[PDB]
Formats: sequence, structure tokens, C-alpha cells
Amino acid sequence: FRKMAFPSGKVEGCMVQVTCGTTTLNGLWLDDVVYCPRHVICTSEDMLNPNYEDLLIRKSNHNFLVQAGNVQLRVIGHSMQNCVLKLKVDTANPKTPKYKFVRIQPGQTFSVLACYNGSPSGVYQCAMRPNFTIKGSFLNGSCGSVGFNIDYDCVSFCYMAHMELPTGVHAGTDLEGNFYGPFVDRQTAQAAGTDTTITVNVLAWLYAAVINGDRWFLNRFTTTLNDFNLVAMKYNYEPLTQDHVDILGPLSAQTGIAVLDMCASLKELLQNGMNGRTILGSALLEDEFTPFDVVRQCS
Amino acid sequence: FRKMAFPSGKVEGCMVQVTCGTTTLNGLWLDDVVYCPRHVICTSEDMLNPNYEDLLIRKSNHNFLVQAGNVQLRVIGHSMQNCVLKLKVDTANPKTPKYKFVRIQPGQTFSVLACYNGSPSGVYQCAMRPNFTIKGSFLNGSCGSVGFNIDYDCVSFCYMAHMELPTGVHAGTDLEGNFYGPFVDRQTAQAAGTDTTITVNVLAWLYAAVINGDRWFLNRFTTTLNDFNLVAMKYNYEPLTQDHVDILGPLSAQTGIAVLDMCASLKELLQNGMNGRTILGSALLEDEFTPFDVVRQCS
Repeated sequence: FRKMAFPSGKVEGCMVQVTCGTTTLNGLWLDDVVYCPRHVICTSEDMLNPNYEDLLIRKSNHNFLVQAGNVQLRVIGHSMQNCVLKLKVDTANPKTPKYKFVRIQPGQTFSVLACYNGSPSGVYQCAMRPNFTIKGSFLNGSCGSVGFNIDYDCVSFCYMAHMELPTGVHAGTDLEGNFYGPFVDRQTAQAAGTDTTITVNVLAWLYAAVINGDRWFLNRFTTTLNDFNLVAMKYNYEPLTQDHVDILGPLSAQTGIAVLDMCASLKELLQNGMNGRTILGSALLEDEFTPFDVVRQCS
Repeated sequence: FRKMAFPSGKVEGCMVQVTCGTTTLNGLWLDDVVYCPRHVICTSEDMLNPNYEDLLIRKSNHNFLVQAGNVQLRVIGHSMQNCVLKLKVDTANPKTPKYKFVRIQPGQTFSVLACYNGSPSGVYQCAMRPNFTIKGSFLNGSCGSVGFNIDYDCVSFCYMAHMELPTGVHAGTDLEGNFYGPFVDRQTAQAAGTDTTITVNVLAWLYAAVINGDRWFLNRFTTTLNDFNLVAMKYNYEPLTQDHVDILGPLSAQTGIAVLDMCASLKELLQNGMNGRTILGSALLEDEFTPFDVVRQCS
């Protein structure tokens, strides 16, 4: 069962390079505006306790060097929205796709175009962790890399990277400058809170194994939502809500397995173990597939 | 450690839909030639024992309908090279990237752009298994999907999918129509030989773990190349050759751990087992990262 990313062509046409002084990172060019992290007006000695509000007023438009491949963009205005910087240019991007800005919830999935230079270099599929961090790549320079979903022909941008934490994860904001989680863009000691497994996603991954003919883990028993969550808290699983149960309705119909029946299966795997056998080629339970992802891939 | 695919934009601009009678599948439009699997001239009847030379002789150019998005292309010639059909059109692809055709060997990695319609739908990173099959998509219609690498703005095409095997994996050809492995484009009882773990890739993935500060699996022992292969084959691992020892030279230099010392580490995980700990976030040893891949993401 391949974890697949969305094709990145529509986003590749929007990536630019933004340089201010000695620091360079990636920006997003849509219409006649370039979006990038605001801490580009900072150096390393400036990152300690910077006042972006006071620092930005001393900048001038030509202080910003923007290159779209081998062409230079003329900056004609600057402004700031939360933790995102907005550079206005004199030319609208002819490769601009149909797009919109959205904010996702913990547990939802999206694709990330990692640009560790100023030109794209790789793409991968990931999930927003309950502690609001993203694992992703480990080679940097990708500050300003973007995350997105695609629905037919419309790109929904949901994430832009700002910082890399000590454990290899990074943290960021939506495209309107609002951070995900309790992080800030300062040079302070920051650390991610303890993480948790995404219960509804693990259940959706078990429906996909049954659709692919992997049925050894099913049993005859059922459980209550209360009895299950008591199990969930002991193994560091997110509690299951009635909202999550409804989302799984379609897969329960297609397979003929009641949602609380699959919870019985999951209950035994956690309590008892996987006994050497594997589900879809993996000895661990996968939690980076949403219910929606499973149906999209299983028609 | 993200398994990353290459950005797919340059390949997306080359995907077309090819229809012949009742059969439709994906094609590759480069310059004024479209490449696709030759079994697009077959029915469900002809796939048992088709005579392609006889089926192609009965066709004329107007028998082939080629659609590039919202535009139909005019076919002005047809030809066959091994198991690949070549359609000549009167219009060159304006989005043709710098490209070339190559043939890979088992163990190498590449990206797959899955188009289960005539339009792209997902991208993923994979490795050619020692038994010559690919762990690919599971919803069909993707026949004619393409696999590629990108190095310095040049697209290297290495794979096109032709058939779906009974275990869910796919088999295919290079871009010159020659199959990988002992497979043919007939719908006869075919099966892949037993698979094996790609030893040299696992060793490169263990060097990457040491680069990220994960050293718990190391020990103070060394081994001979023969004693290692004696243990390795017992777990269905590929034998290690002196050429594979050389390939790992750079990574051993960067870390300061001799290749045969790392083989000792792997020997211990295999003989004794992993049990409860996980290495790079996996309770299984990973084999879809080549030495080349490791150096490109760990500098």
C-alpha cells in the first residue's frame, strides 16, 4: 500500500528565492505577491530577540532580492501579516494556478515540496502530528517549503515551514501567518510536547488492509466506545469521538465491519501484540492515512 | 528519514491518453512521438495469445486516438519496438524537457507518476526488487505509468508499467520495449520468483542512522565477507559483493566505521533480533535507500 503524494507541478511553478542580506530562503509567488517567512530580515545575530515590527520599517524595497529562476523580480512594496512577509512585485506570475488558503487540523494529511536551495528537490506525503510538528527531511535550507492538497484543479495551501527543531522535526504556520502549535520564531530553547498516535487514521488503515484481503486480525467480538478509550489512554492513543466514528461510516458499509467491531480488533493488537504476522507488509500500525485518503485510493 | 520522490512537474507535461477501440491507457509524449504499451491494440481475448505483428498490420493511423488534455493530436505514423508502440504525431510537445532513456539494474531507486486515467493522480518513490517486480499502485488503469530520476535538470526515464501480477505488484519494460525480468505481455499464469532483501541498501540505511546520532545497534566486532554472506542468505538477504563494499567506501570514511564492521552490526540484528526498539522509526530494516540516495540527503 503505497503512501502517495500529490503531483507537484502546479506548486513547482510558484517557488522563488528570496535573499535579504546574507540569508536566503524560499518564497511562494502567487499573482503579484511573494510570500515567505518574515524572519528573512534577520541575520544570525538578529534572531536572538528581534523586533520584526521595528526592524521592518528600516528596510527598503530593493533590500529584497527575488529571483524566479534566472530572472529578477522588481519589488515595489512590503508588508507583514502575522509571521508571514508579503513582498509585492511588478509582475504577476503567469503560472499561477487556481488556489486558496486553508488551515488544517492535527491528524490530517498533506504533501510537502521540500526546496533545500531555492529550487525544488523532493516531494513527500506526511501527517500533521497531534503535537503540531512534522517529521520530514533532515537536510535544511528548505525554510519556506510549502505543504498542500489538490482537489481536481485547485491547490489548497495549508503550511509553510519556519524552523527545524532539535529532534529533526520542523514547525510552521498556515499561509496567513498563524503558527501551528505553541511555537515562536525566536532563538529560544523550544521542544515538542509528547506525541500521540492518530487513532482514526490507524482504523482507516485497517479497513484498507481488509479491502486488500488481509483479514487475520479480525475477530468475532465488539466493544463500547467507553471501554475502548480506557484502552486507548494506556497505549498513548488519541480518544475516539463520535465525530470520528461517523467519518468511518462509508468504510464500515463497504466492508461490512461495524466501526466498534474494528475497535475490538485494534484493542487486541494493542493488548496482545501482532504475534509475528504483518498487516500490508508492516509490523507496525500505520497512522498517516486519513479515512478520505483510503477511499480516494480504493475508489 | 523521509523517503522522497523527485518533483513530478516535468513528467506531468508529457502524459497523454491513448485510445484504440475499446482499450485506453496512458502514454508519454516527447517531441513528436508518443510511447505506450503495445497491448493497447489488444482485447480481452487477445491477451492470452496475441500476435502483435499481425494485429499491428491491420491498423491505420486514424485507428489511434491521442488526447493531450483538452486537445486531440493527429497521428501520422505508427511503429513497434520490442514491447513498446511508437506513435508519430504532427505536433512536437512544447513542454518536452531535457531527457534521455536508461536501463537500470535491480536495487536501484526511482520515482513513479501514477496516472490511472490519462491524468496524473499521485507520485511515489520505490526500488526495483531483486525478482524484477515493483510494489506499486493497487487501483488499475495505470498501465503506461512512467518511472524516472532527475539529475541536474535532465529527466532519466527507466520504466513503463505493462502488467499487474497476482500478488498486486507490477512488471514492465525500459523505454526501448525490453522487459525487466522473465515476463511477457500475455495474460498467462505468471508469477515472480521469491524476493530478497537488498543488502547494500540496508547497510547504507544504517550509515544514515549513525549520521543522525543513532548508534545503539553498533558493536565491537568485525566479520569476514564470507561469514557475513553465510548468515545473510539464511534470512533471505542478497549476497554482498566486493563491488558493493567499494560503493560504501565514502560513507564509511565520513563516519569512520569500516564496512565490515557495519556488516557485523547488521549480522547481530539478524542473528539476535530487534524486539522492542526501533531504529530510524521502523521495527523493520529499510532497503529502498541506495548509497547514492543517502549521500544526497545527509551532505
